[PDB]
Amino acid sequence: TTICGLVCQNAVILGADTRATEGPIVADKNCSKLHYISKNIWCAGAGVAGDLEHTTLWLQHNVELHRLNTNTQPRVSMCVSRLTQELFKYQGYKVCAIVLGGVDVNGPQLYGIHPHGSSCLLPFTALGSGSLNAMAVLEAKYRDNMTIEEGKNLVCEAICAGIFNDLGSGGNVDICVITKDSYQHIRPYKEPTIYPKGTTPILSEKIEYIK
Amino acid sequence: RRYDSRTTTFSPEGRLYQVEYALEAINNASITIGLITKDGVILGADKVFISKLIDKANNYEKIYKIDKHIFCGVAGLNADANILINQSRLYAQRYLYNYNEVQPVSQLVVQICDIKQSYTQYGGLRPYGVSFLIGGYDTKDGYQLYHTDPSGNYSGWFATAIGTNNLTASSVLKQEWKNDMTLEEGLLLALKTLAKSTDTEIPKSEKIELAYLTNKDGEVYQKYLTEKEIEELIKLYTQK
Amino acid sequence: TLGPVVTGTSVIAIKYKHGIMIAADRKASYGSYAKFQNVERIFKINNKTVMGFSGELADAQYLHELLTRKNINNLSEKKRKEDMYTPQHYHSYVSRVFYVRKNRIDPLFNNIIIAGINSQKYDNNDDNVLLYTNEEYKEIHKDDLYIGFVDMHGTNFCDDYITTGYARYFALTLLRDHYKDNMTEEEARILINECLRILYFRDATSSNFIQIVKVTSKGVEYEEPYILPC
Amino acid sequence: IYNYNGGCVLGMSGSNCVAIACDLRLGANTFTTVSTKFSKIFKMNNNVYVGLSGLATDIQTLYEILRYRVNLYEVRQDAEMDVECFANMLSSILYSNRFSPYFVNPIVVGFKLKHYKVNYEPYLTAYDLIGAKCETRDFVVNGVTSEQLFGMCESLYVKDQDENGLFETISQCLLSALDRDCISGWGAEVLVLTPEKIIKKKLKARMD
Amino acid sequence: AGYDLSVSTFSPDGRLYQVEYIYKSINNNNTALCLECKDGIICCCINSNMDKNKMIKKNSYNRIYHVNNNIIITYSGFDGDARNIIDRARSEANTYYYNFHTNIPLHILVNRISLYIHAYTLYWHMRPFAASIIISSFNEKDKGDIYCIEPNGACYKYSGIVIGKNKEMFKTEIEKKDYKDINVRDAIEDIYKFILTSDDHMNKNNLQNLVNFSWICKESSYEFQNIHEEILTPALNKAVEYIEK
Amino acid sequence: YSFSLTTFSPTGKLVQIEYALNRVSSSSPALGIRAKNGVIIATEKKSPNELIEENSIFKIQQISEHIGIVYAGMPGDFRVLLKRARKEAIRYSLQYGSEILVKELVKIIASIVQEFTQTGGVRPFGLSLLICGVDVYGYHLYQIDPSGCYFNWMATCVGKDYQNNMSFLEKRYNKDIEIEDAIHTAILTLKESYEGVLNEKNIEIGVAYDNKPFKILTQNEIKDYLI
Amino acid sequence: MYDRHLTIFSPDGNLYQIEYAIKAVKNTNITSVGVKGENCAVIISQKKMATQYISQDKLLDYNNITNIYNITDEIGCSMVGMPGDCLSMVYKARSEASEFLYSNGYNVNAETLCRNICDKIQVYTQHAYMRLHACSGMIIGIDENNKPELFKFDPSGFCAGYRACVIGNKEQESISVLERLLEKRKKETIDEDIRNTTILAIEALQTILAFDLKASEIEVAIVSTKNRNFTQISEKEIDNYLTYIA
Amino acid sequence: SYDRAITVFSPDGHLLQVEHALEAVKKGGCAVAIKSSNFAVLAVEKKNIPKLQNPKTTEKLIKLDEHNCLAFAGLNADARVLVNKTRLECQRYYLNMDEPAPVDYIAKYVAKVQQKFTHRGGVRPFGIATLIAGFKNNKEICIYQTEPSGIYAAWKAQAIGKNAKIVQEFLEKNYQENMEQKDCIFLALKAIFEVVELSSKNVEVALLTEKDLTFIEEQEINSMVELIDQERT
Repeated sequence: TTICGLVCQNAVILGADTRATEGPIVADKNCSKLHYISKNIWCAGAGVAGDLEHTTLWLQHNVELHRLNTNTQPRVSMCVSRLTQELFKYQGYKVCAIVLGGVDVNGPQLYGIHPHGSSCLLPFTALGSGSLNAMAVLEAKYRDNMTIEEGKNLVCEAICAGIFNDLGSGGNVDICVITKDSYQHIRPYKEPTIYPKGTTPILSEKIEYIK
Repeated sequence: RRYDSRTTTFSPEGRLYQVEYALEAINNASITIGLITKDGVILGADKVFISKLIDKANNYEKIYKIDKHIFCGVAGLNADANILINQSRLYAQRYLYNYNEVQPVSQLVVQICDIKQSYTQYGGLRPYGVSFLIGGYDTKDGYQLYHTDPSGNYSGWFATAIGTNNLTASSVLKQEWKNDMTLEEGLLLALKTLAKSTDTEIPKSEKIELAYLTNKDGEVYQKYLTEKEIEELIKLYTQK
Repeated sequence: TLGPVVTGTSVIAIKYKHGIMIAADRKASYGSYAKFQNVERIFKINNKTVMGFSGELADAQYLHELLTRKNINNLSEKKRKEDMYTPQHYHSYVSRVFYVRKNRIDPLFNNIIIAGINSQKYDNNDDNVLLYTNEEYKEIHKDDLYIGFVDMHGTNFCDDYITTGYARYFALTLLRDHYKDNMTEEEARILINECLRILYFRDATSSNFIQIVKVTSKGVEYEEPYILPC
Repeated sequence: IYNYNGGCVLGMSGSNCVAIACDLRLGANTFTTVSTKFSKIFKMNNNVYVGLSGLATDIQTLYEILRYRVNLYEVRQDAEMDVECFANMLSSILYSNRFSPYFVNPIVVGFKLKHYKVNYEPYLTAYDLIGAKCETRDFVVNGVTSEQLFGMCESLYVKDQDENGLFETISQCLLSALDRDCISGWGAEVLVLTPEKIIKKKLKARMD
Repeated sequence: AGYDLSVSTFSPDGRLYQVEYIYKSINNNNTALCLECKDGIICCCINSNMDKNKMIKKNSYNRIYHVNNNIIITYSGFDGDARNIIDRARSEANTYYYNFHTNIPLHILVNRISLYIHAYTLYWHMRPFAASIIISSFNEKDKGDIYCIEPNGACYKYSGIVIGKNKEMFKTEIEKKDYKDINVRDAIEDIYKFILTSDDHMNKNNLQNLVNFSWICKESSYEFQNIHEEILTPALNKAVEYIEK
Repeated sequence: YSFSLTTFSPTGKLVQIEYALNRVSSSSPALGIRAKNGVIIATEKKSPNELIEENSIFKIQQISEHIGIVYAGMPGDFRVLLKRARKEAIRYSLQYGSEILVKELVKIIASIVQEFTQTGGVRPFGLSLLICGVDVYGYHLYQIDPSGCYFNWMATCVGKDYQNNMSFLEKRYNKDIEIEDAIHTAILTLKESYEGVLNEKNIEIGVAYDNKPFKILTQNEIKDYLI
Repeated sequence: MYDRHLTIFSPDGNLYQIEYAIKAVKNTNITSVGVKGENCAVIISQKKMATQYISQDKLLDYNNITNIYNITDEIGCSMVGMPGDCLSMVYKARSEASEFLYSNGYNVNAETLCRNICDKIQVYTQHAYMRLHACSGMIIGIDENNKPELFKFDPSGFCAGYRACVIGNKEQESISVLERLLEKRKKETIDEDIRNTTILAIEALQTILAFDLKASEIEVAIVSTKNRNFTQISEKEIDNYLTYIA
Repeated sequence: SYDRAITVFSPDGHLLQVEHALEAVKKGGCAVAIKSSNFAVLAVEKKNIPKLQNPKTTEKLIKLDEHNCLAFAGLNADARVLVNKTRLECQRYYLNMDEPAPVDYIAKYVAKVQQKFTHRGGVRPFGIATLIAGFKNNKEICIYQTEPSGIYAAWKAQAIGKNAKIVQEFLEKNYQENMEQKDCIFLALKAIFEVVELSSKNVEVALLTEKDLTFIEEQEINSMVELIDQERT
């Protein structure tokens, strides 16, 4: 698995691969690591995918309830606080390292969450087995105040560099663009024997028509 | 102490005064009918008319199903009914979880009358102002029908009616009911006793609601009669 | 609670005429680093009682808050000088605390000395007590004095001289060789200086920047720290 | 721990037709079986099926927990329950014992209703022992014999397919997978649900 | 009309009679005065009702307590309820020092005590406290800070206050002159004269075995000290000599 | 110390619940209409002094993307009921991963209201919620009471003069009514009910247009509708 | 019998304990006015003791008396009612603000705090063993959009926004005053409008109360975008403002 | 209320809730019990609406254990609750002692439970009088009685419910020791019908032995009611 995040001109771009492994084999060839927290906050992470799914759903719905109660735009620092308390309370055994990104009233800001409950705002990061391959070319090519197209091209540089290099990462490349108003989720961004009837034998049959 | 309501406390005569007022609340409610038939068990009832803008489609407010093989008719307050419906469904699925077979209706009604008896005895909380006509099928005893009350009393009935004008309905059931009878005859008798209890010569299709439970084809299922089916039944009743 | 990290070395306590004398090096070692060379390791609970320390510093600090605030509660329910709690009271309290923490298995990595004066017929300091801010010495019978000890395991006793740490081999030997009764202040301080010199010359965790405290009729006297003559 | 009561499940999709299949073994001490009827497939709703593979007691306990929750949902809502709702609820139940979990790797196979007439969309997904959901849109495999099934399906899957060809495909994939696993096999059953009907068939497998 | 039977019930006029009854009980109980001076504060308590009890020891009954040996706390009302509130004040000071290693500020302590007393006037089952409390301290920089908590749960800062019996005539003598410029040592004359004047139960013989005293001034190094008899009896003799003339 | 303040009188009738309905009848009215392709909840707010802003007080709220609600009674009761209803929708979505059904939410809030009628040391809720929403099974409109009993309506009114508003809405209503005609009937019904003069900031409207999010109309759109 | 002693509905549908607590708040005869403009929000109250058996004595430090407290650096409040109830209410507000900062990582909004205190007041109303807190109040602050905000709550638990409001006696008569001065204002620098709002608040309290308002006997506070913190203004500066009004 | 005393001593020194439970018992239907030698007879009345009510659902007379049996008079729901409690205690005793529960222990436990609910807060007394029949540990038949107050005693014969004094007066002048089974059933049917309308459908009689409880068939009861009807006339 390979994940990345990036801060750009008044926007945030996340990126991730589309492959999951169940050991040395691959289960899903077109998975979705990117997940929806809010209309202006998204996330993606690496670890135990059940922990990622449950924690992300919990954060999503808690943020929705908080927005409905307060009637104010959701904030990334709040999501960081809930995640850090959640992972610190459960002793770090919930191994789920998450790249958090969003665009609140204080402008775009990307965050990197770790298993033990620590966090750090960064302009760019990458997590997973193929992290290093991606984030090397990120820091090779990263600049301040890009255009959005340059950010997406660099995100395919990172995640397509990690797909070609790392064995634990592969498949399509996901991109999502987060903005103060509206968002975009490009799921397929880049994308780099019949037997005759009666062939098998049987010894029982029972048709049950459905009402 | 000074603001106590004296709920769980005997009368001078040994009645507690609270289940009695609950039963007067039951007697003012809309009537419900119960019948056991060779083909099934029936729980017809009478809608109270709130407004013509109520959704006629669905909105079965009197008869509810606890499981695929158990269903009951309410004869009192609807909120106290519905919380006990939820408890009944919980007990049914809990027994199926524990034992991997459907719960007999006798066990279930014992559980509801036990929990109703608890608030009558323990604590200082008011009793549930609701009486059910619980019915269903099991292999142990077949089609059964019961009559629960706020006191935690239950008793088996081949056919009974509760609520307002229950005396007239029970008189019609005593006059007309037979040991072996068809589902259609039971439905027609349900319309007859509902019309007699409601002080109407011809029952109104919008004012009533019917249901039946049959062990057809070795798989029990419940049917809830729609407006067109009740219209056909009333047409047959007028013809008969 | 789980193991020692920042450790003090040792203390020595001896009773003599006019009171008792307790001494300790001002240093707390972070293993083999010696991070702190100016630390207050001898504490005061009230007049006529002090608390020693050789071990983990966090536990001594926790016991210092407990003991000094027990003294605060004693003052807050005081009406006469005799109502002040004696060193036997505090020594038993620390012994019970160590025993309870042993039974729970959450010990204190310390070896405490509680010592002072268990009598009130010698001074009128406690009738009007002065916590914040602050003649001739009156000779004190050894029976009216008290020195105690508390081990990790809660083991306790009383004697005319008690030491902790590595001083239980060097300084205890020198005391058993040379300790008399009713020695003056000069002889006692000479003996303490000789024992601490022997410790400094053969103990890494010790030092020469010594604190010396006395508990007499005048009360607890924190003298100026001095480097040993060597 | 999954060698003790080794098992396998499988499920494919097609053109208005869906299939699910399993082995009928129940093991004990890995290398000696005790039954040849233990079906890992459990019907749960008129158009939802679930395949539980792993420890047998955990399979049964999870079946009764889900049956309790399901039948509660149809009784309260008074309507048939959806595949996605069951999948999410299953993932929540498997996560609810994140520590000391049920040693079972389940799957879900069924139909998705899109009312407007009505269209039956195939639906398939798989889970870890915690609820690591992953939508797949084609063949889904889970169990100790998962690798052999992954190898068979890509060679043998032909995208959308007729229900007869789907039955041949899934049967050959399962039989070739189970023959290469020693602790999994002893017969098979193949359930091919369609909106009109469901066909349940048992295969003349190498049950020996 | 039934609205005065429980503290949790507001009157039709929006007023808690059950606290007013507590106030009336406090006003009829033994009185206490606590004022400030240049050197420090002196605070007194007049136990007039125990004149009938002749077998009590000399000055054993002392309603003046303290916390941290730098804060006087006293009361005028029920002894037990007061003592419970004193023990709660000790507990809050203990929690503050365990948390922070610093003596609790007095202005926070009165607030916590007022919330503790106020917390019992909103349950039918809990009995509200029958005690009006005075807390005070003194330091050379910030001068005296006398407060008074009440059964209602109201804390106000005072430069002098009297509560209990005869309080109107006591305050009528306290506003007779400004005591901010009068020393702590020579104010004992004034207090002795005022307790002889206002109270109609004490005489020359009752003055040295019923009334309590203490001060927190520079002479005690700004710490609590019950007053020794060699300071009381000169001013007591001069006060009764003045009153006799 | 916990005992039921609410209790059966002779003939029953649940006198505290009757007093709660009396509170509802005196409170400012609310209403809702179910149309062929939408559902409406609408209510009049009292003619405000100039210091109030309508952008702070809201009798119209949203529980989820598709579900709205309006009340008539005590505001704090409505606030706590709204917050707990949001929690119920959230836990259902956490379990089953979908927007909550209207019927399940109505059942749970009815059970909570019954629990507060039954529980000792409390009193019933003095309001009458009116929940509307859209789901897979078409459009719905429901009405909670202090008793904890729910009724399925196609068009209803609550509050002062509710019988007359019910009669007027019965006079002007069709099952196949368009959404705009339903809004117009809501405006005319509340205009007949108020016995005064209306404008923007005096009325508030919420609506769900087909399978789209539940929408609260601004004062500009309501002013457009009033013309 | 006992229909109005507890928090119970009476035969007409009126929890009479609510109005009894509200009139108890009115019986304290302390007035407190709030008002907002653009990028500022001013709050004023009287520096007196409430009405009860104890009277203001000569040896009473009148500076220590204050009906304006604060919850947070950015948020202030003015509670009017019984003293202990007001102190408990500000402590509960401090608790909710501080746990909001802990859980959500950013400082609370005054609207959310008003809703939370209204929910606690609802919990007091719903249950019988909870006596009502006879303490109404105002809260002010500035939100994330850098605009002012003013909210009010009663013992009924009715939280609602405002741009000008008054607590205490003659509120219905006082609504006309605030409307008149606000209409006069409607017919500006970041600092000049602060001055305009402050004179409007002091003039409103003067017209409502109808006496001179000695600066020692009142107290004024403000939050604005220049400072953003709740700072209460000194006596001499208030005296200068009063002389300008004269 | 929750956890407060609702039964209390009156000024005359009587716990008025217990007497109200006794009137609740006295309104409940009658029951009779006899023993002789190595068996016992249990009789309870019956009341059903003809053509509507199901007689099978009635559980006035029951079995608790392999040997113990019980009859009651009063509120049936409280009887069902205490019956389930006693069955639970029977199987609890049989798991901690590995001997079946004797009748004396169960009578003592029923009395203990009824005194417990009479002597605790937040619960009113069980408005039922029970009388338990069973075999002692030494294989001796003994039938016990139990009142709502927690009083219990062993009787050779005794009745409860409506008009219990008249039935008990009748049994005093007709009871004999070591009677036949037919004689005991005859005596019980005479005793219950002193104060009950004469018909076969108004009783449910049964006979307890070491083997099991056996309910008497309708034909024998019809012969017995006809015979005593002939005897009276």
